[PDB]
Amino acid sequence: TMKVINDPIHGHIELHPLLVRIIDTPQFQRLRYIKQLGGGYYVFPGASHNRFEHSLGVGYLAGCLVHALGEKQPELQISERDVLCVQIAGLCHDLGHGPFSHMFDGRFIPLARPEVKWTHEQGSVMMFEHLINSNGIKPVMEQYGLIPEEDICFIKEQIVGPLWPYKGRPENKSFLYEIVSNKRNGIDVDKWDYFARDCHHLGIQNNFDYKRFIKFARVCEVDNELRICARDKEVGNLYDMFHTRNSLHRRAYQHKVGNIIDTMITDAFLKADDYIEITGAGGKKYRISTAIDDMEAYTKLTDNIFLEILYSTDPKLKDAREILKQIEYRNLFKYVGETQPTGQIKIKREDYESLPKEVASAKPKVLLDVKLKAEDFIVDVINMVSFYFAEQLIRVYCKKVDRKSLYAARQYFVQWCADRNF
Amino acid sequence: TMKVINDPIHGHIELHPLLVRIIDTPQFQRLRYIKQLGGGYYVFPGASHNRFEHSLGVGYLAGCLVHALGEKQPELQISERDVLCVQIAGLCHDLGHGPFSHMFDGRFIPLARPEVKWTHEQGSVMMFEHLINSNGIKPVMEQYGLIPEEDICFIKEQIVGPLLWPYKGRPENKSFLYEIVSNKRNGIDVDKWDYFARDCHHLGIQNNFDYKRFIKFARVCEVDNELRICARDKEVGNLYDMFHTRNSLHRRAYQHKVGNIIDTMITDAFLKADDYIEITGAGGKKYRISTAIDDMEAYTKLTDNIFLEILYSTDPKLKDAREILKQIEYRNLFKYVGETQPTGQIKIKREDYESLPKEVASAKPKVLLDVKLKAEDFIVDVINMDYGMQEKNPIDHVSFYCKTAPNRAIRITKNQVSQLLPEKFAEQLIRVYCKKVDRKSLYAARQYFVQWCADRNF
Amino acid sequence: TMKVINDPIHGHIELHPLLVRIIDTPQFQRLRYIKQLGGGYYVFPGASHNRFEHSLGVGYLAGCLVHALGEKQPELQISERDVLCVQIAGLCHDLGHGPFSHMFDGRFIPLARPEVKWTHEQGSVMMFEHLINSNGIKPVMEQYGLIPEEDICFIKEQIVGPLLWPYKGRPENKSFLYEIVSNKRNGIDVDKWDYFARDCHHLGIQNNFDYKRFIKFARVCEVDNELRICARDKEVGNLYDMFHTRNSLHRRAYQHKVGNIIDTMITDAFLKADDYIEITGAGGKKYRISTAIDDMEAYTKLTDNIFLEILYSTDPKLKDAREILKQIEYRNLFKYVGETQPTGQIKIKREDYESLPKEVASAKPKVLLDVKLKAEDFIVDVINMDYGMQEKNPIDHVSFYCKTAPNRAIRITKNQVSQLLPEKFAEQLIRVYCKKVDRKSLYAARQYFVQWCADRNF
Amino acid sequence: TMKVINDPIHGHIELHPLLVRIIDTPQFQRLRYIKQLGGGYYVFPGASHNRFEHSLGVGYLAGCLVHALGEKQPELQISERDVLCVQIAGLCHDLGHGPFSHMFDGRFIPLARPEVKWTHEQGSVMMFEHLINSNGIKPVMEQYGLIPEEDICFIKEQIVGPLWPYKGRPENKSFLYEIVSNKRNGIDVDKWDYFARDCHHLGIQNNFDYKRFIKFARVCEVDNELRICARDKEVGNLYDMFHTRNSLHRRAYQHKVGNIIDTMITDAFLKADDYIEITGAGGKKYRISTAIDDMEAYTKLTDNIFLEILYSTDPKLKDAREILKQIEYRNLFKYVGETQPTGQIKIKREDYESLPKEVASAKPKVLLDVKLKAEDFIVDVINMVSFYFAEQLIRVYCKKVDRKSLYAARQYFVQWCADRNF
Ligand SMILES: Nc1nc2c(ncn2[C@@H]2O[C@H](COP(=O)(O)OP(=O)(O)OP(=O)(O)O)[C@@H](O)[C@H]2O)c(=O)[nH]1
Ligand SMILES: Nc1nc2c(ncn2[C@@H]2O[C@H](COP(=O)(O)OP(=O)(O)OP(=O)(O)O)[C@@H](O)[C@H]2O)c(=O)[nH]1
Ligand SMILES: Nc1nc2c(ncn2[C@@H]2O[C@H](COP(=O)(O)OP(=O)(O)OP(=O)(O)O)[C@@H](O)[C@H]2O)c(=O)[nH]1
Ligand SMILES: Nc1nc2c(ncn2[C@@H]2O[C@H](COP(=O)(O)OP(=O)(O)OP(=O)(O)O)[C@@H](O)[C@H]2O)c(=O)[nH]1
Ligand SMILES: Nc1ncnc2c1ncn2[C@H]1C[C@H](O)[C@@H](COP(=O)(O)OP(=O)(O)OP(=O)(O)O)O1
Ligand SMILES: Nc1ncnc2c1ncn2[C@H]1C[C@H](O)[C@@H](COP(=O)(O)OP(=O)(O)OP(=O)(O)O)O1
Ligand SMILES: Nc1ncnc2c1ncn2[C@H]1C[C@H](O)[C@@H](COP(=O)(O)OP(=O)(O)OP(=O)(O)O)O1
Ligand SMILES: Nc1ncnc2c1ncn2[C@H]1C[C@H](O)[C@@H](COP(=O)(O)OP(=O)(O)OP(=O)(O)O)O1
Ligand SMILES: Nc1ccn([C@H]2C[C@H](O)[C@@H](COP(=O)(O)OP(=O)(O)OP(=O)(O)O)O2)c(=O)n1
Ligand SMILES: [Fe+3]
Ligand SMILES: [Fe+3]
Ligand SMILES: [Fe+3]
Ligand SMILES: [Fe+3]
Ligand SMILES: [Mg+2]
Ligand SMILES: [Mg+2]
Ligand SMILES: [Mg+2]
Ligand SMILES: [Mg+2]
Ligand SMILES: [Mg+2]
Ligand SMILES: [Mg+2]
Ligand SMILES: [Mg+2]
Ligand SMILES: [Mg+2]
Repeated sequence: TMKVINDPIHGHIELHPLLVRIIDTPQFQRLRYIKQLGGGYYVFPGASHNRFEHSLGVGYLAGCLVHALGEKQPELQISERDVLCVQIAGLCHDLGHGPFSHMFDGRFIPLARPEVKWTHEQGSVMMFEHLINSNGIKPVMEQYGLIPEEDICFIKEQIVGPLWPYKGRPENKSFLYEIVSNKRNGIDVDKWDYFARDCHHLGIQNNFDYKRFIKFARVCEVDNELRICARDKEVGNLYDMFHTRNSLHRRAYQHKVGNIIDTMITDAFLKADDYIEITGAGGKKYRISTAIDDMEAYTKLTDNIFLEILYSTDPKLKDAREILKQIEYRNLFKYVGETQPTGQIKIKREDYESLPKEVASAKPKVLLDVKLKAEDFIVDVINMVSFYFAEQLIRVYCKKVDRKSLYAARQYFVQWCADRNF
Repeated sequence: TMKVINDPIHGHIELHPLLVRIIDTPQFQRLRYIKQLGGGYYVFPGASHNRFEHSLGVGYLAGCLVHALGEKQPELQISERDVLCVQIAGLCHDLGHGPFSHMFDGRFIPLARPEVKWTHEQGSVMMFEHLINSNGIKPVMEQYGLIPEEDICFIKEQIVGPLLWPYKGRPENKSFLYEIVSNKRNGIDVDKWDYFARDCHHLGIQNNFDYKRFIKFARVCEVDNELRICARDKEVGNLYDMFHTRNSLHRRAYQHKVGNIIDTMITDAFLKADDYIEITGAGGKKYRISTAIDDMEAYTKLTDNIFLEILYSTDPKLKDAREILKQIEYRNLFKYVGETQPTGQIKIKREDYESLPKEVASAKPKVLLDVKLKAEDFIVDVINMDYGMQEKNPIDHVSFYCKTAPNRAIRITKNQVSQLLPEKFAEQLIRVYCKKVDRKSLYAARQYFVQWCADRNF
Repeated sequence: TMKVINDPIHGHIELHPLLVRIIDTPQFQRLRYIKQLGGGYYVFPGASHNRFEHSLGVGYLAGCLVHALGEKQPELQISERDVLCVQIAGLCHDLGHGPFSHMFDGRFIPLARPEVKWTHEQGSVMMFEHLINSNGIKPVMEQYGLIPEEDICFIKEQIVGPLLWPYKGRPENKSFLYEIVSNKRNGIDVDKWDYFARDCHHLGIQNNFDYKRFIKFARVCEVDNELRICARDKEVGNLYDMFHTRNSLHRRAYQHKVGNIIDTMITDAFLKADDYIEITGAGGKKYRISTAIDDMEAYTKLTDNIFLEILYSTDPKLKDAREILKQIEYRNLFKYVGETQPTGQIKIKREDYESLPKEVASAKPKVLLDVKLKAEDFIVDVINMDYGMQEKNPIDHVSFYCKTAPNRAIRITKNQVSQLLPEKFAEQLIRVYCKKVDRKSLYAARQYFVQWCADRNF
Repeated sequence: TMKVINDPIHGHIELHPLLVRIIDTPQFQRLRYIKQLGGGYYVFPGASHNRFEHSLGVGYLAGCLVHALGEKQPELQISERDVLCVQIAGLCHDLGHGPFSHMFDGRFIPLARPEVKWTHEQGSVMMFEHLINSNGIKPVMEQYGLIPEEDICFIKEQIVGPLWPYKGRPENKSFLYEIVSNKRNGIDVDKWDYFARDCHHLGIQNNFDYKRFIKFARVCEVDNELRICARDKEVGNLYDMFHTRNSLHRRAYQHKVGNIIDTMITDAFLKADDYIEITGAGGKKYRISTAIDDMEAYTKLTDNIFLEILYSTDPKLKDAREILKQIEYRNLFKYVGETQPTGQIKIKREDYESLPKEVASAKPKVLLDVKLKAEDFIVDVINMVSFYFAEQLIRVYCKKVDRKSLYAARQYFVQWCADRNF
């Protein structure tokens, strides 16, 4: 029957039997062992939470918002079927996350397989489909009044993106396609849950109260179409929310130590590739960078690889183990410097691999006692309204920490940075 | 070279350079991968904190308390070396915890190697010895004014008991320093002041006890011809409320039925997965999970990783553990059959634990049952609840002082405070489960349990 | 049309237009000038809240509770009429409070007028009738589906109680509605759910009780032909916890000794200032401070302002009260001498407080002291701390239900929970204060106190 | 002896015996009956705190800050006398506020006594002088090592304004004058306590953390003047503080209903004056307006006067009694045009009482059969960096509420706006 679950951020959360049956599966339970902040744990010791609670809270918030909108305006004709669909769509919106959350799909894939464009939302939808097919959820959905043929496509459109290109639901229910994921302005339950959880656990003060926003929720006919909006006196609250997210990003998400630790972890993983085998269906052996193509082999791809490399004994993982130990002793790669936003031409996804080669290839005018190779430079790339903006940061890090190497490495930056017109 | 750390519970924790140097070692960083509550993460989804923060907070609290006590009475002759030694003893007091914190030393070792008695304090002592020996910390301790020869022994006696004033670390006029981190005369020490706040913040429960007020009214007097920490006579109710809050937390979170059953299943999986997992230690030797306690190098590589190591294995020999772990994933746990009224006559000893399932299986229900149950499909657990002194009153050993004569020690009995305090301070709970999960088995198990409980007159 | 108001403890409260119409009246707005804790503002500087927000919060809590109960079980036939009646009853339950809240009706009235019985509930009811009759609210109530001839009587009954099945406001199948604003059977309601949070927020003492969880597990079990709100069988510990927290708050903040002595001095100042303050009531009559409880028109002008009216006066007739309040303003308080440990007798009745100073004064100590103390210089205070039902276990009148059959109610004894529960639920306390402030007088008073306590075997 | 006092914001606080002796006097105890927010209580029911705890918190914060600053640099030669003097100054900074603490000196005095300038700092310093003179505290001050003649002057210069005009200390200890009341940019303990207490009570959350600022507090001799030089990485924290201040000011202090009630009660007091009489030294009698010239008469001036007017019985106070009855019945005045913001040109302080007459003198080009005298119109006047901005708003309010008057009142408003070029 109805299941009550505790949550430090929110209160007691009720779970529909369908959601309870969905959670109790290996595919969703796998989220217990993936970290919300990934590499930010080693810089904020008090941040050690996973995606399980994040998904639960996102689903709860989406359900609450949909129920409030439905009750406050009975003529929109929102049925419990839509409520179940939105809740299930908000529960399974992060199933595709790899190890260390954003670090995997942001920094490991491009340096491993440049010819495949992959974002974790496609992984999420594939994992959701595999879960539904394997666990036999469809009969239950039919039992509870949900139509699999339409509902599955509606959920898929809710998770990933697409004169109405959507086919899950008719155009008169447009607002339902923004509650979980909003592609137009960037306001939905998901960012609210990030803000709340990060502020609570990390230890930062907050400014945005989502309940006040929920109170003044109306579905107007703005833009010759149905659309969510905010009351005319909510400008201050909206700008406060924007300032809160910007402050969170600057204070936590872009810390020097977090990014450097992520960089060394990624280097260790890349060097350790082609030696760890994960068995999928039929005994097929996949590598770390090729396991996405098979979901059963991808399920066993969690944060355990870090410890598997760390405690490995075979001589084939010598360098990766060495790099992990370097991380452990708190003797990190030395920070070199930063360059103003690239500006004008933008760095493409598949350009990451070539960047270190160009820096080494640059020949500084001054004389350098020590010659640097293409493996001595690692570069980190960071990407930054009804009331009825982006930049790229590039950082360069050097493995060697000796005085001579830093001075020799510094000359490469000045010569290369000026040459590329940053 | 003084560092800073951020903690959600406390504010900014300040670290002496020697403490920072000690923190960055594998033996200490190993704590990042051990759950505080162990199996409680599978009931309270919001409880996923590690021992790293707990150790940091305990060290900070000990340092702050010793600093405050020294500043209150500048005649005690407290020096920098004393504060540093206290902080170090407070930072390395839980290094001996195995996977899933208390589950290991509470359920596995007594079942895997019943020939010896082992507690995590001894493991902490051995790991501290290994850390100091192998990480080359003695020269730095000498540099920073400490004397390793006596300081190491002082830290050891701080962590563990004395092993006629027996302590050989400090003179007799410094006996108040031995009741800050781990207090043996009573439970008043800076361990609870940390984990109470941490667990209440993470689990989702409020806390009733405040420690800053207690620190504001602390003094050292001459109880029994020795200097020991002394409290104010207007704080007896506060201490009783401290212990009541401890009991409430233990009864609400740490002793949950589902958490206990999950821990039992994990212990069973570990037992069935033993003799097949090999851990490399010193000299290339191979140790098992249970035997790894005999080597520090092999024990260092023992963390929570074993759960996933067994769960995602593919060897034919680890099927018996993978089945149980998958059953955990699918949430097909054991069923709760019933419970017995708490205590009243006698407390069951440890040696009698193994005989409970057979005894309950031997019960004969009056009404014939269409289902026959075996003696191996029953689980019986015993829980002990007390104030930390096994039927004694902990406050009896606390010395109070007045304001007219602050330098005098007095003792306050139980009848001089209130009439609403608990009469007893110890009890036992007995839980009975079953492995079969079909309705007929549940009915038969209920009949068996009721008959057994009525047989011995609980 | 619905108005939204902001309060700190809760979130945002929506007010029905009828509730807003009732609120904006002189009688209700009077509550803005009464302090909830009264004498506790001179010991806890941060407790300066009033009764207005307390009433608002109680109304909100009652509305939410009845809404949830109606939503969960649809076979009860709960309409908006009952919801509005309950909200009005919970919004107008503390209307009759006097200056300094409980101090007035606890000390001044029993002394000023010792020939009549008066509890603030009757005053609140009388203020309710006066408000409704004077402001012409009956037409507005009729406009919104209410029938005043019955809803008014139901609202009256919900506050005080009855004046077989005795009630008359609703039929016999709506009995559960009488256990939401103020419960008489055991004492679980929303009043001791709102002021807990408010007091613990303002004072600074953290709270442990959680009411949302209790609301989430509330049902009606139809116990003994009497539809009653019934909780779940696993919430016994939480109920004992809330009662323990209430006892802790009473022992900590409300029953502080300094606050009690300040209240006693304020009451003495009021008594000595009486017969010299005139308040004009209905028809042009003049009422004293003590007699104002007879004409509500004059009573509406009796607030905390009397303290400052006496304090800043200049009439020589008010020299005594002005002097006493000025001493209150210089912290020249009466001193504290001693405290007889909880008396091991049956009890001391209310009508026997007068003789205590005479008996303590008349005690002849074994030792002889030159200083003599008169019987008018001793102040004796008797304090009561219990669970709120005169040595009866409150949890004995609460009905629980199991998971398998939520429609069946059962009862639980004290032995089936734990052995650590308190043995007794009632006690007494006695404090003695000496008006004289010089050392010899207070020492003599302490000697007299100890000899007197020894005489009566405390 | 030492005294420990429990505060709901800053926690347990320890009080020096001298400060405890200072507290227990009528002059300091009168603060218990003066509300911090004044007339804003009727908008937010949860804001019912006084200035007593505010002053206590300010003193505690000043003591902690000075102690930490002295400890962190043993080369400053900070003595206990400086700490005691700073704490005393911080305990007697809001000692001059009258009823409601901002209505009086902000609006009431200019309307009744436009020929005299009177800020609340003058009241605070005068009351402090009277307190010390009449409570015999000078011997007590000398008992603990404080020189009365110099320390009293130092405290006076601390509360109010004076190549070194300050006389208490030489130029060496110049940084001591920017702790309790800062006038260059506006960072001080008083505003910290304002923000913390107001956010805690009203039910708002703030993003400022003063503990970090205290930790990173240092003094560097900028351009030959010792200042409180903070670090270079807390520009974000300073931005957070300023954002919190702006949000608080735009949310709580500048609420429309708060200001309408403020002006309403101020007019009630003005109509009630000339009939309320207060006694001072020698039996001399004073009114509300002229009480500011008599400290002993001032000490008996608190919010009791509001109820005195409300609960009066003499016929001569009928109008004020009716006005307060309107306040109680929520028969508020009309928000009748919200005159435009500043135009550089700023209204002089002493011309406030003339503006109501100006509006009635306008001649709008609309058919206004009804005649409205100036007596039925009311106006409100509003107001608005070391590392190691003003505008005035005008609002218009109408005593009458009849719809017929609404049309006529608006016509003068627009015409007066045109006439005044606002
Ligand atoms: N089902 C489930 N419960 C969880 C999970 N995580 C935390 N919980 C909590 O743990 C509790 C376990 O309850 P159940 O799984 O129902 O087990 P039980 O209550 O002993 O027996 P049943 O209710 O009959 O299944 C739930 O009430 C949840 O609040 C989870 O992932 N799945
Ligand atoms: N040393 C250390 N710091 C930690 C740890 N966990 C979190 N931190 C925080 O991470 C920050 C990074 O420390 P460092 O590695 O020394 O970085 P850094 O201070 O810029 O480098 P240095 O100036 O050379 O010391 C510290 O200031 C800590 O607050 C830990 O386990 N060890
Ligand atoms: N009526 C009323 N409002 C209060 C009270 N206490 C706080 N408030 C708040 O003060 C606000 C101002 O009240 P009003 O003067 O009625 O202004 P309003 O809310 O715009 O209502 P209208 O003027 O009738 O449109 C309300 O929104 C309430 O939330 C109170 O005791 N009575
Ligand atoms: N002195 C003083 N204490 C206050 C005030 N407000 C709250 N308190 C608290 O109330 C307590 C009263 O203590 P005291 O005034 O010292 O009286 P006492 O404790 O009964 O005995 P003495 O210390 O001899 O005066 C103090 O400890 C404060 O913590 C105040 O305005 N002045
Ligand atoms: N007193 C409590 N305070 C806070 N959280 C609690 C408390 N008791 C349990 N929780 C946690 C445990 C779960 O996460 C959730 C509620 O679970 P709980 O009520 O114990 O259900 P359960 O599965 O043990 O029993 P059942 O299904 O029989 O009601 O909140
Ligand atoms: N402004 C901030 N607000 C909250 N937490 C912060 C802030 N700045 C840093 N932290 C966190 C990060 C770390 O956990 C700890 C302090 O780290 P931080 O000050 O960034 O040190 P650092 O290693 O970058 O530099 P340094 O060695 O110069 O102190 O607190
Ligand atoms: N920024 C804020 N955040 C939260 N509560 C606020 C804020 N500003 C004001 N409040 C308070 C004021 C009221 O108590 C409640 C909301 O009232 P508010 O929306 O200002 O109504 P109002 O009477 O001014 O206008 P209206 O009738 O147009 O809604 O919350
Ligand atoms: N348990 C408590 N927790 C927090 N604050 C408390 C508690 N009890 C009292 N307080 C408040 C009351 C005062 O505001 C302040 C200190 O009071 P308290 O220590 O009781 O002094 P006191 O004057 O009654 O005692 P004494 O003079 O005997 O030391 O703390
Ligand atoms: N039966 C259990 C189960 C788990 N916990 C967890 C909760 C706490 O976070 C942690 C306590 O850590 P410590 O080892 O420092 O405290 P102890 O209880 O082991 O020592 P003490 O004898 O002082 O109580 O153990 C517990 O205390 N007891
Ligand atoms: Fe997400
Ligand atoms: Fe510990
Ligand atoms: Fe009440
Ligand atoms: Fe101030
Ligand atoms: Mg995502
Ligand atoms: Mg550094
Ligand atoms: Mg331990
Ligand atoms: Mg359950
Ligand atoms: Mg409004
Ligand atoms: Mg009452
Ligand atoms: Mg005291
Ligand atoms: Mg000021």
